[PDB]
Amino acid sequence: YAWNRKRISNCVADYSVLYNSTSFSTFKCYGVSPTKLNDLCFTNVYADS
Amino acid sequence: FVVRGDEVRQIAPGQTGKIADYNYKLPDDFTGCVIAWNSNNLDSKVGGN
Ligand SMILES: *[C@@H]1O[C@H](CO)[C@@H](O)[C@H](O)[C@H]1NC(C)=O
Ligand SMILES: *[C@@H]1O[C@H](CO)[C@@H](O)[C@H](O)[C@H]1NC(C)=O
Repeated sequence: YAWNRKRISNCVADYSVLYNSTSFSTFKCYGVSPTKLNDLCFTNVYADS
Repeated sequence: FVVRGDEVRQIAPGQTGKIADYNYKLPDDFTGCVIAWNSNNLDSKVGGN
């Protein structure tokens, strides 16, 4: 109900670092394919955790 | 092969993750089928297989 939201700021978004941290049961992606997530730059990103 | 449960969703044409990037990598024109079933009764030892 009171979900958080944060800026990500300057970053390299490599999910490979998270691989031996936990296995994501749900990783559905919309408008962007997961395979292309490593070939992209994002002007704005929000977490919504 | 045998995988972790939370990773069965990674056995699909377009997927990213340790299985879909370093291990198996189903093609984009697979034209087959993926059967997967829980085998915690078979591939699990009381001390961990
Ligand atoms: C991260 O890598 C280390 C080194 O092998 C491993 O022991 C650890 O279990 C890995 N993390 C997870 C969550 O498996
Ligand atoms: C997450 O935080 C805990 C506690 O600080 C730490 O033990 C663990 O290694 C951290 N995991 C990762 C992937 O950074």
